Amino acid sequence: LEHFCECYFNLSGLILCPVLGSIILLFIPNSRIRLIRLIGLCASLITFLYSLVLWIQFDSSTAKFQFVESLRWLPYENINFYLGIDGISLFFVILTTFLIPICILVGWSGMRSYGKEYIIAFLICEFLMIAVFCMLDLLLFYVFFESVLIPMFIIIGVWGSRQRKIKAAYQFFLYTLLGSLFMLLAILLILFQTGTTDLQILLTTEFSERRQIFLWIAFFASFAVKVPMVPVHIWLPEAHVEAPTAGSVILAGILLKFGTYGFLRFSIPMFPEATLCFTPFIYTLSAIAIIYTSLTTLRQIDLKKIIAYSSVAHMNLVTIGMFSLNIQGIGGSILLMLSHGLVSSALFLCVGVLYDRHKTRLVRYYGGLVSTMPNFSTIFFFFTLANMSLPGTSSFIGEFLILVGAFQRNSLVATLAALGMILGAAYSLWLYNRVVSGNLKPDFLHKFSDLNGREVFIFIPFLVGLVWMGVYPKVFLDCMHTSVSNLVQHGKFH
Amino acid sequence: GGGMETNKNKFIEDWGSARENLEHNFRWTRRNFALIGIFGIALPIIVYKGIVKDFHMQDEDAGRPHRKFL
Amino acid sequence: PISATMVGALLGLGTQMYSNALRKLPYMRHPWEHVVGMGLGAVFANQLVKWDVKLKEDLDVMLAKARAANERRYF
Amino acid sequence: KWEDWELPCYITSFLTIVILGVGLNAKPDLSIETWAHQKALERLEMEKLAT
Amino acid sequence: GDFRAKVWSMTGGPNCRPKHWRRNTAIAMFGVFLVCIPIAKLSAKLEQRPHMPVRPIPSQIWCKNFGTKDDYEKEH
Amino acid sequence: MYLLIVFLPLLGSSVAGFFGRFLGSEGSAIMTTTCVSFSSILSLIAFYEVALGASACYLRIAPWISSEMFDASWGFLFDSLTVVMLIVVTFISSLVHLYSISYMSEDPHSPRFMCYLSIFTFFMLMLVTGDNFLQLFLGWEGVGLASYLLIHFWFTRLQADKAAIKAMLVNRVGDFGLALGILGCFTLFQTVDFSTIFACASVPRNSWIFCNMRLNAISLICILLFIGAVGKSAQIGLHTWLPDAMEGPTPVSALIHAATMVTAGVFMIARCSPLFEYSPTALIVITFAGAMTSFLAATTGILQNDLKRVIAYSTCSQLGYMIFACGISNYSVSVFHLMNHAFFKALLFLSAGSVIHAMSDEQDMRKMGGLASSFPLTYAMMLIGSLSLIGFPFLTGFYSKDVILELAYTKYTISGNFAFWLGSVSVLFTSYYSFRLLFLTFLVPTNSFGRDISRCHDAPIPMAIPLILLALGSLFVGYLAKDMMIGLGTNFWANSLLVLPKNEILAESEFAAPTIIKLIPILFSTLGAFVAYNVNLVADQFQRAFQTSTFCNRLYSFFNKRWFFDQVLNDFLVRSFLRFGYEVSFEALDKGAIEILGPYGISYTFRRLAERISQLQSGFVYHYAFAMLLGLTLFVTFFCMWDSLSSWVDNRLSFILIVSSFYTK
Amino acid sequence: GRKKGLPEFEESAPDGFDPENPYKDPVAMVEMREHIVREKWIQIEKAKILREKVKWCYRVEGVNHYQKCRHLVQQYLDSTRGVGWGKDHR
Amino acid sequence: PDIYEGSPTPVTAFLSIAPKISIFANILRVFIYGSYGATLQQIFFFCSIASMILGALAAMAQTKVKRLLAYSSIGHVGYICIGFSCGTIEGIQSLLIGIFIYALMTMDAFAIVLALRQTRVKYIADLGALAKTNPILAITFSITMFSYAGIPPLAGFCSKFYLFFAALGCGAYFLALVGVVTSVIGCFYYIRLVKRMFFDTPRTWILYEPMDRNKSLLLAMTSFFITLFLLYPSPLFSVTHQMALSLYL
Amino acid sequence: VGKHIVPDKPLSVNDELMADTVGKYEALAWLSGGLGFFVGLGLLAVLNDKASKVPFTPRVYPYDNLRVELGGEP
Amino acid sequence: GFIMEFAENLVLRLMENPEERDRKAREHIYEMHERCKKIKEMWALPIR
Repeated sequence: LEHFCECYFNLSGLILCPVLGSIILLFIPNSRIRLIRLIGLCASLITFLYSLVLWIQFDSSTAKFQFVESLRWLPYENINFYLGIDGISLFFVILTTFLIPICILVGWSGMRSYGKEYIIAFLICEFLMIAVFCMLDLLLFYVFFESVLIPMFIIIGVWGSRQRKIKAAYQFFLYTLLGSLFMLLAILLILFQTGTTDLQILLTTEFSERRQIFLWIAFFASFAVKVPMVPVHIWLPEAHVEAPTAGSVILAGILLKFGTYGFLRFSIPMFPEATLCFTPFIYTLSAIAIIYTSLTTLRQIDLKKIIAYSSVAHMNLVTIGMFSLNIQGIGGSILLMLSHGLVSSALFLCVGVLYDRHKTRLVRYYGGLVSTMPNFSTIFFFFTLANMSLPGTSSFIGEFLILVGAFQRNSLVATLAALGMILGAAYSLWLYNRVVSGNLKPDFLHKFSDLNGREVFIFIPFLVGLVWMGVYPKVFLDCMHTSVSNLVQHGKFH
Repeated sequence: GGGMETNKNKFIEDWGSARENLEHNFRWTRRNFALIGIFGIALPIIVYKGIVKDFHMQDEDAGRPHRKFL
Repeated sequence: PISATMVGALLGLGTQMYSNALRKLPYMRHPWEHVVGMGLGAVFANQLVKWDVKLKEDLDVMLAKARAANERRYF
Repeated sequence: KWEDWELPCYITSFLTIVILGVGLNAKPDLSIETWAHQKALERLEMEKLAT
Repeated sequence: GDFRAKVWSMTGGPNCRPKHWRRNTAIAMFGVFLVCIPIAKLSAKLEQRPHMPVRPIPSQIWCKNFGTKDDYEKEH
Repeated sequence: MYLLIVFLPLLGSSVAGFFGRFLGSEGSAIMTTTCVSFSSILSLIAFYEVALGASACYLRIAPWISSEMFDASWGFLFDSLTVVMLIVVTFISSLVHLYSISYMSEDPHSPRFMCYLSIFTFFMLMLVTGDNFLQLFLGWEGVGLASYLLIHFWFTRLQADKAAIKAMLVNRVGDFGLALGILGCFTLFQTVDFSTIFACASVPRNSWIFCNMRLNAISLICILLFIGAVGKSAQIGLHTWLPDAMEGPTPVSALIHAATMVTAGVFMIARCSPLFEYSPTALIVITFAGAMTSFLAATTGILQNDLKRVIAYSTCSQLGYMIFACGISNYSVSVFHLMNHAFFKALLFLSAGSVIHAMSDEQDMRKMGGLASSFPLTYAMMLIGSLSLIGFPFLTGFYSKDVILELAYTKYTISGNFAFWLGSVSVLFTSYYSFRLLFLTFLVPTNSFGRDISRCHDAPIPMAIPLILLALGSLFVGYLAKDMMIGLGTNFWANSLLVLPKNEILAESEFAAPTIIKLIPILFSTLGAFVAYNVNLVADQFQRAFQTSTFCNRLYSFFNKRWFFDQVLNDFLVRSFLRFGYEVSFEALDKGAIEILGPYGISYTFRRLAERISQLQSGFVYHYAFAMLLGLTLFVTFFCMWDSLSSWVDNRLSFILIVSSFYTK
Repeated sequence: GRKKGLPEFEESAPDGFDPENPYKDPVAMVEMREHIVREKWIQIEKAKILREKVKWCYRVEGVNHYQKCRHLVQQYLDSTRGVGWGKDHR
Repeated sequence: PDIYEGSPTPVTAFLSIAPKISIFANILRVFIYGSYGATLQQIFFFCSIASMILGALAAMAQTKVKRLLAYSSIGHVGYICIGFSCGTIEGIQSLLIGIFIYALMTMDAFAIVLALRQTRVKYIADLGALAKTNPILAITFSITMFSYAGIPPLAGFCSKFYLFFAALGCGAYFLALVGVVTSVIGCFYYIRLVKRMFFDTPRTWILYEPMDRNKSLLLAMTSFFITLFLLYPSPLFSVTHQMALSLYL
Repeated sequence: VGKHIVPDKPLSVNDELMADTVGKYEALAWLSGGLGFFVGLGLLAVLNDKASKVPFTPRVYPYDNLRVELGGEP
Repeated sequence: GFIMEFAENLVLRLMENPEERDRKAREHIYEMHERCKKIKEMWALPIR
C-alpha cells in the first residue's frame, strides 16, 4: 500500500540532504579545506531550514501520524516500511537538525587537522538520528539506532583529547550494543505473534498481561541503558567526558533522548497494562538516580564530569514525568527532553571554550575568570541558571509540569523528585563560583582570551531558544497536546 | 611565559588521576559491605515499598482493592 | 526516475574510483576505465533485475507444488 | 574581513526568524484547545436556553 | 588596573568614565521613553477595573474598561 | 500605567547592564535611579486609585504554562494589599538607589551594582503583583537570585561567596516546600489562579495521602506554603542565612534583607489569608514559629559586636512578630507592622552605613564611641529609628508592635499564650541591644583608633536626603496610617485580607484588656535601657565572670554563636550529605560494587577465560587427536549409552558438575 | 492543500465499536480513542469556562463572594471532579 | 587455527570458503534428506553452542590477524549450524544465506590480508596508524569488521538476525543468551582492530605497499555489497528459498 | 589575592571542600537544651490552660451567625 | 498584497489534506489486519 504524501516538503528529502552532503564530501581533496567546511556547513544549515518548514506545515488537530510516506523493501510488499511524525517526535527532528550545524561550527578552527572525516562523521550521524526519530516500525527503529554506534565510536576514539577515550569508546559501544540486543529479541518475539513490525498495527493489537509484562522488561533492558537509569549509567561519565566537544553535544543532546523516546513511542502505548504494573518500579529507580547521582555530582572535580552527571539526574526526572501518564507529566517530560538538549549542549560548549584554550578540565586550576573573560562568565552564568531550572528558563517549564503530573499520581515520588531543586542548585552554583568567581591564579593560568565572534554566535540560538521556551512554551505545547492526549488515553475507553 | 595552556601541577594532577582510577581500590571490606547493603539494597527497597504503600492507601481511600504491581 | 541503469552506472563509476583510491592513485586515473565500469555496472544492474523477476516466477511454481503436496495430506 | 562562516550563518539566522516569525503566525490555529473551546461554548449555550 | 584596560565588558569594567557619557545618558533616556510609549498604550488597553472609583482618578482619562465585568455569569 | 510600574526597573537595569560601558558610573547611576523613582511616583498614584479610590486593577498579558487545567499566566493583580507593598518596595528602593549613588562612588564597579539593584526591584514587583502562584514563584526565585548576586558582589572575597551560596541554598529549601504547596493547590482546586482558589477555599473537606499518611488537604497545603515563608522570612529552622547576608554592601542590607524581600514570606501569608483561614492547624504552627524566632533573634543579638549583625538580628526578631500576628488571624496588623518596619529598619541600616563610611569601614562597636558630637546628623537618625523600633510611645513602631502584643494576650489559646510570653520577654531583649548599640557606638568614651577619628566626615547630600525622609517616616507614618490599616471595622483592605468572624479579636484586644497589659512593653523597654546603661557604663568586673567560670563562658559563646545552630547543621547535615556523595554513591556504589559487578569485573573474568581457552590450543598434535577422540567418546556415551544411566543420574547434576569443573586448582 | 477554518470532526461515536471486546474492530477502536480524547477536551474547556465565571464573580463581588457566587463555585467544583486525566478516573 | 596460520595465506583464503560450501551441501543432502531425526540435530545444536562460545573467547585472546580470522570463522560456523539444528525450511534458507554472506565477507577480509602481506602483516598492532597512511583502506577494513560483528545495516546483521529468530522460533532461550553474550564478545574483539587503526598513536609506523588492481577491484565490489546488500536483498532470499525447497522437490 | 598557595604535598581526598572552641556533640547538647526551653515553655502553656479562663462569651453574630453570608444554604 | 494573507494561503497550500490523510490511515489498518494471515502459513509449511 503506497501511502505516499501530497506535501511538497517531506521526510525523504530531509533524510537525503546530509547523505548527499557526505557523498559529495567523499571526493574533495583534503587540500580544499575551505570548500569542505563551506559544503558541510551549508548542507547542515539547509537541513535545519527544511525541518523548520516541516514545523510550519504541521497539523496540530490530528492524532494520526503526519507526512506519512511509505518505502518499499520487497516487490512482494509483505514487508513495507513507513515514515511519519507526530507531536511527540517533530521537535526532536528539529533539535537534531539544529544541533548538527553547531557541531560543525565548534570545530571550525581545527578543521585543517580534523579533515573531511569529521564533517562526514557528523553528517552521517545526522542522517541516522533524523531517520531514527522518523520511523514507524520497530525493526527499522532498531536497525537505525545501532547504525549511529559506528560513527559515534569513531568520533569519540579519533578526536578525543586523551587516551582514556579508548576505554570510553569501548564501554559506550558495548553497553549500547547489549541494550539493543535485548530490544531485538523483543522485536522478534513481537513479530512471532503479530507477523508484522508496523507500529500503527501494533498500536491496534491486544497483548496478554503475561506477555505484556515480559515484552516490557525486554524493552526496558534497552531503554534504561539509553536513558540511562541506575545502575547501568556508569558508561555515560566516561563517554561524555572523553569525547570531543561536538561529540559531547551530540551524545548528551540527542543520543540520550533515544531511550525516553523509545519509552514514549513503544513501551508505554503498546503495553498499557504492564506499564501500570511497573510504575512503582520506575518511580523507585528514577528517585534513587535523582538523589544519588545529584550527590555524586557535588563531589566531582572535573568540569565535564559535573555536567555529564547532571544529565543523568535530569533524564531520570523525565522518566518520572512520562510514567505519570497524564497531560502534564508527558507534556513536561517532552519539554524537559528538548530543554536538556539545549541547556546541556550549551554547557558542554562553555567547558569546551575553556578547554580549547587552557587544556585542562580540573576545577582547581580555574577561578577568577570573571576578571579576564566577562563575556564568557555572563553566558556561563545564564546556562548555569537554566541548569538549576530557574523560572523563566526553558528547563523550569518541563520540570514543574513533571512535578505536577507526579503529584497527581503519587505524592511521595513527586516529593523525592522535588529534592533535585535543592541538590541541582548546590552543584551548579558551586561549579560556577569555583570557575568564574574569586581571584585568578597566575601560577596555573596567566594568558587569557574571551569569546571570539564565532563562539558568541554559537551561543546566540541557545539563549534565544532557552528564553523562548521559558516564557512562551505555548508554541510547543499547542503542537503536542493532541498526540500527548491520545498517548495517555491509549488502551482505555472511558 | 609561553602559551595559554595551564602550567601543570604534579600534586594536583596526581589527585586528579587517583579520582579517575577509584575502581582499582575497591576491596570488599566490612564498611563497604554495610554501605552497599544499606544504600544499595535496603534503601531502594524502603523507597519501593513506600511508593507501593502510597498507591495502596489511595486504593482504600477510593473504596478499591489493592492494585497489583509486578 | 531512478532506473536500474542509472544505479548500475553510478555503482560502476564508484567501483572504478574506489579501486583507484585503494591503490593510492588519482580518482580519475585511466578515465576510459571509468566509462567501461559505467557500462558494466549498468548491464549488471539490469540483468540482476531481470534475474530477480525470473527467480520469483520459479519460486512461485515451487511453492505451488509444495502446497499441493501438503494439501494432499488431508485427502 | 568576514570569515567564511558568517554569511551562511547570518542568512540562516535571517531565514529562521522570517520562517518562524511569519509561518507560526500565519499557520491556522488547529489546536485541540481552540476547537474544544468553541465546541464547549455551544453546548453550554445549548443546555442553558433549553431548560 | 593594568590588564583590565584590555578587557571588553558590557558594563564597562572598573572605573568606567566614558568621555561622552552625558550625551549617551541622554540618548539612553530617550530610548526608555520611546520604549515606554507602546508599553503604556498596551497597559491602558489591557487594564480591567470592575469597580467605579469613589472619586475621579487619572486612569479614567485613558482606560475604557470601567464597570465592564458586571455580567460575570457570561465570562468564558 | 500599571505595566510601567513593573517594567520600568527592568528597563533601568537593562540599560545599565547592557550599555553601562557607554554611560559609566555617573550615567548608570542616573539611569537606574530615574526609572525606579518614576515607578515610585506611579506607585503613589496607584495607591491613590486602588486603595483610596477603592478600584482594583486586573491585567492579563498572556498565558505562561497552559497544559490542560494547568493555567499559569502572565497576569497582574492590583488590590489594596498590592499597592501597600508597591509603595514600600518602590519608595525604599528609590531611596536606596539615591543612597548608593554616593555610598558606592569610590567603588570600581558601581554600574553593575546599580544594575543588580534594579533587577532585584523588578523581581520583587513581579512577586507582589502576580495573580497566580506561578508568577509569584517567578518573583520568589528571582529575588532569591538577585540577592545571591548582590551578597557576593565583591566576588574576590571568599566569605561573601560562602554567604551567597548559603543564602541561595537555604532559600531553595524554602522554595522546595513552597513548590510542594503549589502542587497541592493545583491538585485540589485544579487551578493556580489566586481569585479562583480564594473563592473556592471554604468547600474542600477531603483527606489526602502525603508520605504514607492520611492528612487534611487544606492543612497540608497551608503548612507546605508556610515552609516557603520560613525560608524567605528567616524563621526558626531556615534563618541562619540572614546574619551572613550582611557580607554584601550596606545598601543591599537596607533594601533586600531588611525591608522588601525579607518580608515576602509575611506578604504571602497575608495574600493567601482566604486559604490559610481554613486550616487552624497551620495557624497554630505559624504562631509557634514566629514566637520562637522573635526570642531566638533577640537573645542572639544582645552580644554581637558588629553594627550590621545587631540590626540583622533585630530584623529577624520583628519578622517573628509579624508571622505570629498572621498566625492569630490578624493579617492587617502584620502588614501594618510590615510597612512600619520598612521605615525604621531601613533608616537604621542606612545610618549604620554612614557611620561605617565615616569610620573608614570600621564595623566593630568595641572600636567606636564618642561619635555623637562628631556625627550629629547620623546619631539623630539612629535615635529616631531605634526609639521607633523599640516601640517608644507615639512613634511609628508603637502603633503596631503594641497592638500585636495586645492581640496575642487576647488570643485565649495555647499558642496565643506561648506567643504572648515570648513576644513580651523579647521586648526587654530588643530594648537592651538597641540601647547597647547606641551607647557603645556614640556615647561611651572613645574606644577607637586615632587615624579613623582624624579622617571622619558625615553624610553627603545623596546619603543624607534618604535618612531625613526615613526619619519623617519613622516618626509619623504609624500614627497617620493606623485608622487606615487597623482602624476598628475599616474597609481599607476591601477583599484583600480575610478574617473569619470566629477569629475576630481586635475589639476585645482594645477594650477587655487590663490597663497593665498595655503598659508592659514600655515597662519592659525602660528596664532594657537601664540594664544596657549599667552593663556598658558601670559594671567593670562583670566580664570577669566569663574569664574564670566554665559554665558562664560557654553561655557567652552559646548566645554569641547563635545557639550553635550553624555548627550543628554543618557538622550533622551538610557534612553528612557531602560525605555521602563521595564515600557511598560514588566510591562504594558507582566506582565500587557497580564497577566490580560490571565492566571492571566482567573484563577481568573474560580475560582469564580467554587466556585459559587459548591455552587449550597447546600446539601439540597429540592433544588435537585426544580432543577428537574425547568428542567421539562423549557423543557415543551421551547419545547412545544414556538409557540405563537415568536410574543413577539426573540431568541437573550433570550440568552442575561441568560448571563446577571450572573451579579446579 | 487544506481548506481554511476550524477542524471538523464527527459529533457521534464511531459505529462499529463493541465496548465488550474493544480489540475486534481496530479502525473503530482507533476512532473511539480519538473521539474520547476530543470529548474529554470538551469537558476540560467546560471547567475552564466555568472557572472564568468564578474568577470574575470574586473580583466583582468582593466581600460578598461567598453568598453571590455560591452557585458558580458548586458548578465549577463539580465540573473539575472527574475532569481530564487528573486524580479521578471516569 | 594451526593450519590456517601455518599455510601460505592464499591457501588460508581458499580453505576458508570453498570446502565449507561443498561440505554443507553434503550435510544437507545426507542428513536433512535421510531420516534419523532428533539426535542428528541435537549433535549440531550442542556443537553450534560450543563453537560460538569457544570461538568468541579464543578470538578475544588472539594477537595475530590470521588466528583471529580462524577463530571468527569457527564462531560463524556455529551461528550457521544453528540453522541446520532447527530443521525447517527457514532454517535451511538461513543457513544458505549465512554461508553466502560469510563467504563474501571472508573474501573481503582475505583480500585485505593478502594486500597487507606485501609488507608482512602478522600482528594486530602492525595495523597502527593505518587510517593516516591509507585512510580508504582503514575504512574498507573497518566496514568488514563491523560487518563481521553484525552491526546493522551491514550484511553481517542478516545472519545474526536469524540466530535470534530461530532461537525464539524453535523455543530456545539458552541459545538466545549464548548468542547475546558471544555477539557482545565478538563485537569487542572486532572493534579492537578499528581502535588499533584509528585511535592509537604508535611511536613506530609500518608503511604498506599499495595493493594491485585485482584486489582493489574485488575489495571495492565486496565492500559495496557489504554496505548495500540490505537495500536490495530480494534475489538472494528468493534463490535460497528455491534451494531449500529443491532439497525435497 | 597576594600569592595563591601552589601545593607541594600530595593532595588527599575531601580537599575540594577544605565552630572552633566548642565541640561537635557539646554544641548539639547546648542547642538541644535551648530547644528544650521552648518545649518546656510550650508544656507550661498547656498546663496554664488560658482557654479555660476566658473573661467573655464567644461572639455571636446575627442571622444564624451569618450562615448565608459565609456560603451556607440560603 | 498583504503579507499575512498571502502567507495564510501559502501555509494552507502546504498542509496535507486531512480527509485523505485519515482515509489512507484507515485503509492501512484495514488491509494489514485482513492481510496478517497469509505469511504465517509459510512458516508452517512442513520442511519434510
